[PDB]
Amino acid sequence: LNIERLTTLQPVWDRYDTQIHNQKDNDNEVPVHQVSYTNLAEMVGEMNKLLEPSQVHLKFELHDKLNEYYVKVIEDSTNEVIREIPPKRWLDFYAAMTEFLGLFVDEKKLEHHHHHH
Repeated sequence: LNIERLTTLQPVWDRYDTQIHNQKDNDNEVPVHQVSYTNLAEMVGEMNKLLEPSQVHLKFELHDKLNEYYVKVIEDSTNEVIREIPPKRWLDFYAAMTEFLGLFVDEKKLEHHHHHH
């Protein structure tokens, strides 16, 4: 597909809110990792460089609070946080949007190899 004309994350929210709200007990080779502070930057890094060549200019911010450190999604067009994802749900969001974005991007140039299978 073509991501250069992609502006929306509706299909992502569709999936994400289906998942988060209807949580299951099943393994489908879903990325399961202990989300350490280093792990945030890892997924956030590749996440940004996937959306930059599109209209979906989301600016992901890492902000720590009390015991947690979550990634808040700031929409560049409005300069406000439209979505806040805690680290313990970031893995699902990561997959949710990766399936979506990887349908647009050339599933060869992605070279984002998280070796845990």
